[PDB]
Amino acid sequence: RCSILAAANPAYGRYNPRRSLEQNIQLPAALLSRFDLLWLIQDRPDRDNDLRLAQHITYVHQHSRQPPSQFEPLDMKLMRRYIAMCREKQPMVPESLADYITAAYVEMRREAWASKDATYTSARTLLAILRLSTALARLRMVDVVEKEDVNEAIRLMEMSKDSLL
Amino acid sequence: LGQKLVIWGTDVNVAACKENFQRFLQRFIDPLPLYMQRLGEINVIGEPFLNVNCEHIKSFDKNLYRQLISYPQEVIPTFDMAVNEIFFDRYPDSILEHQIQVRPFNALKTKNMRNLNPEDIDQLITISGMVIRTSQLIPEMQEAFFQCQVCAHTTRVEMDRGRIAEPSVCGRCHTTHSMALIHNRSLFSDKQMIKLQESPEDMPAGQTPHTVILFAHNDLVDKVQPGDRVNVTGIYRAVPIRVNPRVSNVKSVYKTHIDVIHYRKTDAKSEKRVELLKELSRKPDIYERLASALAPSIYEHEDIKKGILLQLFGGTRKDGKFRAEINILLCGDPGTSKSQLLQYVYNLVPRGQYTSGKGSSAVGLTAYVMKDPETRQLVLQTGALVLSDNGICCIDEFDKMNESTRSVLHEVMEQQTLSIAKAGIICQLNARTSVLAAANPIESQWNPKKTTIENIQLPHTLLSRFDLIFLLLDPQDEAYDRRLAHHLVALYYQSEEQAEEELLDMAVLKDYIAYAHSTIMPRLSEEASQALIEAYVDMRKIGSSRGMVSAYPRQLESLIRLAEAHAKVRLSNKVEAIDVEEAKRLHREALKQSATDPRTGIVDISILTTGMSATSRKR
DNA sequence: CACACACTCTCCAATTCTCTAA
DNA sequence: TTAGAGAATTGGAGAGTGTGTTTTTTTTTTTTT
Ligand SMILES: [Zn+2]
Repeated sequence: RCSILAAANPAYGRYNPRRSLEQNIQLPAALLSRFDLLWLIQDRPDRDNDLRLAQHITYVHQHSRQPPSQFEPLDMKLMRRYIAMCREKQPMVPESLADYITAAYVEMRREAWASKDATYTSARTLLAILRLSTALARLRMVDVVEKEDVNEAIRLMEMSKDSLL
Repeated sequence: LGQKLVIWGTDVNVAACKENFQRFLQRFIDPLPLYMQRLGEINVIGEPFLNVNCEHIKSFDKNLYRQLISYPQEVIPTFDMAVNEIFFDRYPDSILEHQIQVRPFNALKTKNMRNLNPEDIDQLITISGMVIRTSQLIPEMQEAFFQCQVCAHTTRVEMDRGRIAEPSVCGRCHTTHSMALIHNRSLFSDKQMIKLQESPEDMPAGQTPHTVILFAHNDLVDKVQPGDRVNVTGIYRAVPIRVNPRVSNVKSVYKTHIDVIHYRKTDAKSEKRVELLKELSRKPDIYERLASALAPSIYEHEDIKKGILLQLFGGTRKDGKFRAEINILLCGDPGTSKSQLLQYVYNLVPRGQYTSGKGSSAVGLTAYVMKDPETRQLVLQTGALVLSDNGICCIDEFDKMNESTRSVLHEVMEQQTLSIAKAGIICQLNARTSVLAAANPIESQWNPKKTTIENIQLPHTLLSRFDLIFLLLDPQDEAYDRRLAHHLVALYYQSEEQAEEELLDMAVLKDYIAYAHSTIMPRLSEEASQALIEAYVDMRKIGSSRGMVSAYPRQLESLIRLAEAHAKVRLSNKVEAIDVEEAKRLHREALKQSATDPRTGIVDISILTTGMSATSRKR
């Protein structure tokens, strides 16, 4: 009863946006449609970012420790306790937000129609949006889903598709 | 003398326990004189057992419940004596094949497989689990029959805890070692081993499941099949195992099993129905009502649901060799509602099957021969098409099957039989099955430019056997998509008062279909005959003019099937022009969907051949 | 190898036959 | 007429002898790929 975090590579060579996703990865839509977010983790040469990455890795090598990033992330145990505290909640979506969820879903659908040759979407898209918004509600530790949760779920899906395109 | 008895090392008086259980039977009344009703039910039905609830025993008398749980091996025979004494004090001349068995049970599990301990040995327990295997019927000897091989004098010996007191000498004569066990004059009772896994819902996180052995006897043997989920009440036994079969040394670590006292299945889910169905059949637009009742959980495709309804009802089987079965094919992208339709109607129909055309399927479409692993003997596993010999066979991923399976399905659809040429075995199995198929495009999503056959890439010969073919394409239309989205959010906000209503609708749909199949046998009227005849000629007209061909005689057979099925739906028992018109309408709608070339419209030879007329002139 | 089963032979004494007295 | 003491036969306890045991990989071949 587990969530799958998959990482694929293209069948041959580098990724190529000229081709379709199933042509790039050589894995059928029966697999690809089960997922909720499809992300393209791109990598281009970029001089200053490469310099910083190399400085980071060289510090890791010569000191056996992460460099000072001048940010204080939460410790791993605190993150674990937080996620347990935030997933203990079981929010519910209010019925007044059904119309807004409908509007967001249909406009995303119709943008796919109008601008990207009706690329594949279905009712599981709406179900995935609702699951993402409820996960956001759990994360915010509020037992009612809201406009901001729906907006951020829609935004997350749209930016994942933007990474693909 | 019974009053002197106490259970060994227990200080409980058997006679007092018997009296307490007798007054329990006589005076317990409130599950909302209870068990005398069960005794009367035994008296009229003729089944020698009584089910009793341990919670009722507990609420009536806590001490009696404690005695039952702690010392079942003595207390349960005491309860048998009590119930038989009451039953034959009443009903004085009723005859039973056996004395009644009391079968105490707890409504829910008292323990789980992981927490069973040596403290629980020879104690009554209840556990939940899933059945993994069930052995063949084992005969257990109950009384040994001996005969003297010198003088044919016979004697009978009773079984002492699993061993025989063999007579060393004969009584009539006096020869030594002359008494021989006559196996088939001895007396036997049924026994069976069952291997039971802890439930998936009961396993701890990420652990491999635990398993126990149950032993059932007499009438509880043949009540449980593999895959069932049961709450089994029984006595937790511990027995020794000998180190090797020819030596009586035993391992210090004992084997354990459960002597089954009671089974309760926990995954199972007439005139009062006929009276409803008779008037509901003559209610107006009952056809539409049933078709809309099919698969409420998906947004509506009217002609697909109508075709599946007529497939469920089927034509009339008569004799010559013409199939009453109706074959339906669904096409569309992955992510459409076709698989939901398949799984729904598989859950609905009797004698149904659901499997994948892919070679990785759980149960195959074709028949095969295999070594039964728990026995090593050969078994002929007839495939799903043969198992669904009077039902619907749902085939998901129908495009992905290999050419041998395509040949098997061609054979089954044409001839309604499956040939067996296995090593040694030669036979003609029966496969009068209605195939409901769900295909996919070979590409990722449906190509609008290419035809149905060109997209799914199945042979035209096999495509020509299907009576109806439909498509689940969704328009790029707000008028459809907005209301679909409203239906989806409403489906999220589904509640139990709608679930019960839809379950009732599905249940009366099941009863309707079963009652139709039970007796209703349509025949053709003269007007219906004329309508079908002129329908075939009319379908031939549009193509025969201009020199092409637009129909062929097997489509008349399909129309006959659909008309008979529609008469079956409306309970007419006489096929009429109403049924024939509906058959023509639905068949032409299926053709409008499936046989439409994007350029020249509906082309009939796209089913008779690969490609179409335009392609044949393009090359 | 060595520790349980499986089988035969021998001796010991307990029962029945024979002859006598109560 | 019963039964009890001495002699012979049969039952069986037990001493002695002999028998049986404690999934895996590479390669081929036909059919199907
Ligand atoms: Zn004899």
